[PDB]
Amino acid sequence: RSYPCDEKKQNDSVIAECSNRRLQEVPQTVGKYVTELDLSDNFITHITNESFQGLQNLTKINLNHNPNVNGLNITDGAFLNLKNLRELLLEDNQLPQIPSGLPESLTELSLIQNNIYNITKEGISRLINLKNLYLAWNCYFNKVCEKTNIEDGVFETLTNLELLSLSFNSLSHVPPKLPSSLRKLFLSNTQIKYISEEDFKGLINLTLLDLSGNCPRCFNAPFPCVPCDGGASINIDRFAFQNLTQLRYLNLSSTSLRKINAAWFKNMPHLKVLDLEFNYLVGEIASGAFLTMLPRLEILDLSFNYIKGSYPQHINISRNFSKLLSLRALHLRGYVFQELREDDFQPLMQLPNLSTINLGINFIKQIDFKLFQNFSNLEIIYLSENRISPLVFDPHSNFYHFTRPLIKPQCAAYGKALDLSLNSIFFIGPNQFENLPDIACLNLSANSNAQVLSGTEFSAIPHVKYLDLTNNRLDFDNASALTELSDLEVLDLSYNSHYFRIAGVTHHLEFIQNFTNLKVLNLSHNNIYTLTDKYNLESKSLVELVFSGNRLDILWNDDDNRYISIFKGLKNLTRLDLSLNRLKHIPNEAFLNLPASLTELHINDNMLKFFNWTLLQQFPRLELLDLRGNKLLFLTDSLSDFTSSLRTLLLSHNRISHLPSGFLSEVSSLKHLDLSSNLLKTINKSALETKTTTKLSMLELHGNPFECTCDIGDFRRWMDEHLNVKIPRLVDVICASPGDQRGKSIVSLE
Amino acid sequence: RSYPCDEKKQNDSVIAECSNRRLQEVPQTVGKYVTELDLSDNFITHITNESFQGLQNLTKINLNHNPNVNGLNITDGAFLNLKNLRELLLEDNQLPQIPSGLPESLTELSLIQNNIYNITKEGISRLINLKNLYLAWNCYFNKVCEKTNIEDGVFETLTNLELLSLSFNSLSHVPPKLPSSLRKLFLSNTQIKYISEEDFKGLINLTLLDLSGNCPRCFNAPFPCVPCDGGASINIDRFAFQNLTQLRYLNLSSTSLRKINAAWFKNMPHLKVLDLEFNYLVGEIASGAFLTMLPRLEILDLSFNYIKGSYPQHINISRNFSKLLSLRALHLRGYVFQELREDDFQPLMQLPNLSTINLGINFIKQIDFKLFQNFSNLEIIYLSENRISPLVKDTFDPHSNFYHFTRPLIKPQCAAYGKALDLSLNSIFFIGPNQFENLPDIACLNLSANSNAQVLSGTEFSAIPHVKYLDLTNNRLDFDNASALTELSDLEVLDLSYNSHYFRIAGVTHHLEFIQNFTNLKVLNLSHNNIYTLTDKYNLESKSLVELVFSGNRLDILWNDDDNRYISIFKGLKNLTRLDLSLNRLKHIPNEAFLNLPASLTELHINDNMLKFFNWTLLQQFPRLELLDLRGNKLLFLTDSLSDFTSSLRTLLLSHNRISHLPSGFLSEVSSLKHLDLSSNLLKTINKTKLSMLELHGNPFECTCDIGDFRRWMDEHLNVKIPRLVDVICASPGDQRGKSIVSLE
Ligand SMILES: *[C@@H]1O[C@H](CO)[C@@H](O[C@@H]2O[C@H](CO)[C@@H](O[C@@H]3O[C@H](CO[C@H]4O[C@H](CO)[C@@H](O)[C@H](O)[C@@H]4O)[C@@H](O)[C@H](O[C@H]4O[C@H](CO)[C@@H](O)[C@H](O)[C@@H]4O)[C@@H]3O)[C@H](O)[C@H]2NC(C)=O)[C@H](O)[C@H]1NC(C)=O
Ligand SMILES: *[C@@H]1O[C@H](CO)[C@@H](O[C@@H]2O[C@H](CO)[C@@H](O[C@@H]3O[C@H](CO)[C@@H](O)[C@H](O[C@H]4O[C@H](CO)[C@@H](O)[C@H](O)[C@@H]4O)[C@@H]3O)[C@H](O)[C@H]2NC(C)=O)[C@H](O)[C@H]1NC(C)=O
Ligand SMILES: *[C@@H]1O[C@H](CO)[C@@H](O[C@@H]2O[C@H](CO)[C@@H](O[C@@H]3O[C@H](CO[C@H]4O[C@H](CO)[C@@H](O)[C@H](O)[C@@H]4O)[C@@H](O)[C@H](O)[C@@H]3O)[C@H](O)[C@H]2NC(C)=O)[C@H](O)[C@H]1NC(C)=O
Ligand SMILES: *[C@@H]1O[C@H](CO)[C@@H](O[C@@H]2O[C@H](CO)[C@@H](O[C@@H]3O[C@H](CO[C@H]4O[C@H](CO)[C@@H](O)[C@H](O)[C@@H]4O)[C@@H](O)[C@H](O)[C@@H]3O)[C@H](O)[C@H]2NC(C)=O)[C@H](O)[C@H]1NC(C)=O
Ligand SMILES: *[C@@H]1O[C@H](CO)[C@@H](O[C@@H]2O[C@H](CO)[C@@H](O)[C@H](O)[C@H]2NC(C)=O)[C@H](O)[C@H]1NC(C)=O
Ligand SMILES: *[C@@H]1O[C@H](CO)[C@@H](O[C@@H]2O[C@H](CO)[C@@H](O)[C@H](O)[C@H]2NC(C)=O)[C@H](O)[C@H]1NC(C)=O
Ligand SMILES: Cc1cc(-c2ccnc3cc(O)ccc23)ccc1O
Ligand SMILES: Cc1cc(-c2ccnc3cc(O)ccc23)ccc1O
Ligand SMILES: *[C@@H]1O[C@H](CO)[C@@H](O)[C@H](O)[C@H]1NC(C)=O
Ligand SMILES: *[C@@H]1O[C@H](CO)[C@@H](O)[C@H](O)[C@H]1NC(C)=O
Ligand SMILES: *[C@@H]1O[C@H](CO)[C@@H](O)[C@H](O)[C@H]1NC(C)=O
Ligand SMILES: *[C@@H]1O[C@H](CO)[C@@H](O)[C@H](O)[C@H]1NC(C)=O
Repeated sequence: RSYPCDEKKQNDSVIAECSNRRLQEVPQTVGKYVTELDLSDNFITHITNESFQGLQNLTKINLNHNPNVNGLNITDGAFLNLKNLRELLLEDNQLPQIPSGLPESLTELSLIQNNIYNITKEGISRLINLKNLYLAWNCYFNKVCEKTNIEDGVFETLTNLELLSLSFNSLSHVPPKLPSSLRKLFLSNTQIKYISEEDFKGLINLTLLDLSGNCPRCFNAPFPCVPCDGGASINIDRFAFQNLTQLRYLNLSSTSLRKINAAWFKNMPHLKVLDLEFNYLVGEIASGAFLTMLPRLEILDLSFNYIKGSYPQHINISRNFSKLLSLRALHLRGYVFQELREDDFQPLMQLPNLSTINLGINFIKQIDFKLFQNFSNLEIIYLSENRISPLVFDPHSNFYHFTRPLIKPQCAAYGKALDLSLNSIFFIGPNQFENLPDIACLNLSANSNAQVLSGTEFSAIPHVKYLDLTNNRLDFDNASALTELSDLEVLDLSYNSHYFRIAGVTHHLEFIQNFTNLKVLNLSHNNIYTLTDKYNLESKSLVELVFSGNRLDILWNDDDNRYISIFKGLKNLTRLDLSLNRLKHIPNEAFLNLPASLTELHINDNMLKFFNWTLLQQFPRLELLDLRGNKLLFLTDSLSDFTSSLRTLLLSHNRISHLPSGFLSEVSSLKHLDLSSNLLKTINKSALETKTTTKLSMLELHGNPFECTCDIGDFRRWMDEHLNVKIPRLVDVICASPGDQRGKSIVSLE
Repeated sequence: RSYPCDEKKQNDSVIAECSNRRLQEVPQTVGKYVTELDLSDNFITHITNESFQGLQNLTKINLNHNPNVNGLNITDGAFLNLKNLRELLLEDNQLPQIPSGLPESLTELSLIQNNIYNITKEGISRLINLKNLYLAWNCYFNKVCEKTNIEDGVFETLTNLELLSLSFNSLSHVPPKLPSSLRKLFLSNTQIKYISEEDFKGLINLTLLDLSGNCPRCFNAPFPCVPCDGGASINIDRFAFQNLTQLRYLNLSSTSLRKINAAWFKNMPHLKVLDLEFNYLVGEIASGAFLTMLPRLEILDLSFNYIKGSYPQHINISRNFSKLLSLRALHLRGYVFQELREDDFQPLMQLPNLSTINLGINFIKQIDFKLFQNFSNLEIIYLSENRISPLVKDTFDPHSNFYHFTRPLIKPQCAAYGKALDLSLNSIFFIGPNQFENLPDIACLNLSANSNAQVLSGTEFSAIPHVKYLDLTNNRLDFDNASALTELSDLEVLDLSYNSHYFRIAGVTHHLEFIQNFTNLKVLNLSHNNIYTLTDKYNLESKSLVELVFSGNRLDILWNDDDNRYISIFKGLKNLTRLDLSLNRLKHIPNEAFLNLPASLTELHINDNMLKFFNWTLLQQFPRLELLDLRGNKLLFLTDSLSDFTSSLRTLLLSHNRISHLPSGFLSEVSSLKHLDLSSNLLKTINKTKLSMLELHGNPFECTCDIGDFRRWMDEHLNVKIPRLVDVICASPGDQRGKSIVSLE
């Protein structure tokens, strides 16, 4: 049983997760098998040539973010003993210099987010097996750091080097004598205002170059930002990229470009991805000679090139966009304009592989929506944060191109996706969706939409499968609401409320029944407290109901018992979420009227005083029961009498102070038991049993006020007699008493 | 010391506040001199005589909401003995009928929210001194009560009756034989679909009639709603209001009206307030004969008469609006239309007293703003929830109002400075160069929640340079330039709550130099701006500022700076008297950082942080401090010599901390302290004052004989008010656990 690290197999080697454990030094208790050691985010202050003796087989060490809340102190040759060390991460350690005497075996070294101002031969030129070297974020807006000093030729000996990152340092010019093995060169935010013909000569293998944030566009910049003199653009010689024939990725975001030299791409016939966000290229977008030079470009980003003070009627798209034959995704966020006409996008209608058009955040008032029918492979039409109306820190993330999917994958997987969230569609006009292609995934979130749904509003796109109506003011009282969407599978009505935001609103949920393949319904935070004519939800198809943030406390304390069968008619339900419903006590017969099909039941974050364990008998398929964050005091002593199906039982954040004699005997079915953050002082001999034996494999106990006398010795031995039962976060399974033990782990005892 | 009630004399009266105290019966422990008794929101199940015995001096009893989680049981003549009882409130008691044998002395009776289906002579006909009778919400969507049965003439004997409310009951018609003393008749949501000539005949003293919600407009209704068949309008005879010559208030909201008979107002020359919200009067608003009949109307409400599925280009306002010579406020919310032209409001431009135009929630895309210059007395232009853009080109509770939103349209504090324009929740995503041209002189401007990302540079507001109160909350503003907003040289109040970057990314930096440039700036609210560094300038400065709200930022980071750059951050606010540093995740304030707060402070809030220690000695540097608020932290100890450190402190708030010991020195005495709040701490006991309030509820008191000391000190100081005694609870020993410390020996 490992301590303090969680050790485990990964692929065909063994790993030690040892992060975020308040460790003040490198433990000497790591398993002998461990080849990768993550000690990030701890309180470690020193590394000597002894910290790692006893582990000569280490391949990888992560020491990032040490220490927390002076700096990390590393003796010379601390690591040169470790002859197999390939990867060493030393990020955010406040290193004042490259540690000296690093092992020759290193293939990857990260020294991101330190105070290293000098890059010397002493430090790295020996590391001839480096493939990837990360030196970003060392000299940026720090009064200490005037400029980064790169010893002439320090990289020239690194003849296997493929990735060099020096982004977020002040370099003023591209350092000379870079090895010809370089594939990716990151020089973002380095104050390189001029790129000569000489800078990238010799880098005939280069596939990526990042020069973003040199002569930034600082208008409305979140972080400090220093334009070039007179907001001039980065200055790139005409022949700067002539020998970069392999370049696939070019990032020129935020270089204040007003014009792009088509000659830059003369010898760059493979360019795949071009980022030109945060420039001034409204003009170039209109004319755009450079566009004729990019027949293999797959991703173009031209976002946030808007002109301050301007809200032009029209977008002006060069006809040259038609030469981007390989284009898969065009990002045009934050151009900012009023109207989009059919003819404005004519050039793009013939791009055979154009699947994503991103027009988020342009505040467009009007779109001729029929224009989207003229594209053969459009799969993502992203129109969030426009003004359509009713129709009657982290260094390893991308700083300028927001990278998460535009549309949730679960929605887009159904087919063609249109996102009109955060527009002004305050009701669904009778022509809202005419001339749209066949939409499978529609997002109308957060439009202040107060439509009275009656069964006709969506008939021009009747094959929507995933409909996101969250954060609106919708009236779905009519039993015909949304029934024109006979193929609907997923409906999200999270955070819906009345167009008055007033306590008292009633609901009618009869529309649910009409759908024969509706699978997932999310009614979260609808503050549902009463239903009108009908008091039962019904569906033969539904598998998942999310009912969090409503008032089942009121529904089930009804005088007339009108809601005791409220979910029973969901005949195929397997997952049910009744969290955040302010439940104190569920009537016994209300609980028995939940569908017997359930496999997963969540009643977390209510205020349950008691639970009737005996009723689990009516749920022969239940695998997961979640009762976290309640006020429960006792556990039944005979659980195996009530279920042979339950695998996962979550009880953390309750008020349990006692485990029954033979709680976990037999229990039988359980694999995962979570009793963290309860009020246990100890565990019994009798609460532990066997002959048994339990099929248990995880037991969570952290955050209980354990009494570390000799009474707990029973538990400690049972721990060693069941190495197979994992107990995570041992460091947080903490004696609260007696005083001399208070605060230590129960595992450190005699 | 009164218990369980808080008894206070005020004016002639002496109150007993006795509500929300988990009382299972009427205490017999109430001072003989008490005249108002509020017992509302308790667990009381029965009222007898004896239940009020030897309490002739009761004027008023409130028994509402008894009991809580069939109910309140009242014996006949339970109140018969109380010969001065004027006012009796019995709301939400689940009464199945009017209690019998109520005292003749009653002038006000409320029986709202019960199950009274029968109004009988036996119940009320003897109460000949009733002025105000409330019977609303008794037969409302109860299957058991099909209809409210009103005994013929039951009210006719009530010849002093001024107010009758029967709203939210199924009457189907106005009951006959109503007394002529009636001034206010409330008949909302009563299913009265027809009003005859006879119903209101001879109500010559009537000043208010409410008929709202009869034949409701149920489209998009929050509550269950049953139109008339099929959605026909309330039916009001031509002569229904002919003898109502004193009518001032007429509420016809939600009666599905398509047309208004001008004859209705023939004999109603003093009508002041007319509510026509939630009808279908788009047509009538265009033609509007009835408008010629209302020369003294002051408030007209035509809100939410939109036609489903329409978004018409234009609003059509009849010329006859020009006949509303007395109009002070016009409410036209939710008509829903795209464009407002100068000529559309021509009829209103000559109304001499029109001070409020309310066009909230019309989703108007464009307004010819110059039209607002043609009004004499416009003080409130309310344009929230429209769709105005950047301009670039030159040119439940029954006693609340169910259909007319009652709070001020614009915060009084802002409107008091003068002419007020509210453009919150529009689409003004940046301030266009013509945004404010052709506006009148605005003193109060609201631009909240427009997704506005303007880079403020000193020129955006120069067409309205006399703004004194500017609300910019909930936007994405850049105020990095030292010149931001300086064109508003008279600015007194600036609200930047919830501003953040138009990317919503942890990392945004701030420059607050603009603040110094203002000569008259008084109140600055920077709450929830997540401020964690300032660039170049590390000090806020101002000779004028009185109030800085700095909640929901990162003073924990600012004050744990390696080079101590922010040790003087607020030093330079020389006039500061109120400062809010709540919700700044503070664990510890450096001693010299605390001493660098302005010595002018009278009110300092550091609540809801996580303070482990507070250096009491430093209060010496704050000779004006009256109020120190440290609620919701983790503090362990109080100094024992507080009077050494201040003679100014009047209010000290320490609830929700971890204090387990109260020094014998505390009450130094600190003659200054008037209000001490030690609720929700960890006190087990207190042991061996100009103080007037001491809060102790929610401490785990040990009720052994060790608390006897405190108990006596309580009786030796009646002047020291202790609220919520019933919640000052023994947690131990077991046999005491859960009892009030007052019930002990
Ligand atoms: C209204 O309610 C619906 C229904 O609950 C919500 O939508 C669901 O949101 C949940 C959780 O947010 C989504 O569940 C997540 O699915 C992710 C995608 O799964 C990938 O890999 C799995 C492997 O089985 C495949 O099934 C799938 O095809 C994908 O390739 C998972 O990554 C998530 O992982 C979970 O578990 C792991 C470890 O256990 C953790 O790392 C994660 O933190 C996480 O717990 C997760 O299962 C679910 O897919 C959604 N369903 C649908 C239909 O959209 C809405 O979000 C809710 N609306 C609002 C406003 O709240
Ligand atoms: C300028 O544009 C270029 C592209 O032209 C862009 O380069 C990309 O940088 C990002 C961010 O550093 C790289 O993304 C990483 O890729 C590696 C390797 O597969 C992964 O290790 C990373 O994943 C880790 O971190 C993620 C978030 O931090 C986690 O999601 C994950 O769990 C991992 O721990 C990450 O995806 C990307 O590889 C390059 N692109 C190429 C082709 O090399 C560059 O960032 C832009 N510059 C700026 C300043 O914005
Ligand atoms: C139909 O329109 C009617 C107006 O024509 C609405 O009438 C109003 O009904 C409300 C709520 O039931 C009453 O409000 C209560 O009134 C008194 C206030 O008395 C005095 O004290 C305050 C203190 O400042 C002062 O401001 C006032 O001017 C009063 O002098 C209190 O008991 C309550 O707090 C509450 O305000 C209105 O009084 C009543 N108006 C009139 C003139 O009587 C009617 O509610 C509408 N119908 C529906 C269903 O919405
Ligand atoms: C940003 O900070 C601002 C300043 O702190 C916030 O505005 C202040 O909000 C408080 C309430 O939180 C208001 O104080 C209340 O004022 C009312 C009205 O008082 C009236 O009667 C009193 C009697 O003394 C009289 O003195 C006044 O002049 C008024 O006529 C009181 O009834 C309350 O009990 C309380 O004192 C401030 O008035 C208000 N200040 C200003 C300048 O508007 C603002 O809300 C914050 N913004 C956000 C989004 O949180
Ligand atoms: C519909 O659009 C809304 C608004 O953009 C999306 O809501 C965002 O969703 C992501 C993922 O849950 C969150 O991280 C953001 O915080 C959300 N923003 C807001 C303002 O809510 C939503 O995900 C989109 N729906 C689908 C199915 O893609
Ligand atoms: C400006 O407009 C905003 C939005 O209407 C007002 O915000 C309301 O503020 C009150 C009191 O602070 C709250 O009870 C409401 O929740 C707010 N509504 C919203 C949507 O935020 C704000 O008060 C207005 N400012 C002024 C000066 O009147
Ligand atoms: C993308 C974007 C642009 C703008 C904007 C457009 C035009 N002129 C602007 C001027 C500014 O000073 C600030 C922002 C803008 C505003 C909000 C936005 O989200
Ligand atoms: C005041 C208002 C009106 C409307 C609306 C206008 C026109 N036709 C509508 C049709 C609907 O089914 C629902 C709402 C409307 C929507 C939101 C609103 O806030
Ligand atoms: C479009 O995509 C397909 C499939 O990836 C690819 O085979 C084809 O070359 C692409 N067409 C063009 C013109 O790039
Ligand atoms: C119930 O849902 C499951 C999805 O888990 C599916 O296998 C099964 O066929 C469903 N049954 C019905 C009747 O929809
Ligand atoms: C649980 O519920 C049933 C009623 O459904 C009751 O008979 C049984 O004894 C209860 N047990 C407990 C511990 O509540
Ligand atoms: C400081 O505030 C006080 C009290 O509000 C006021 O009298 C005075 O004029 C203010 N001083 C300045 C410079 O604005």
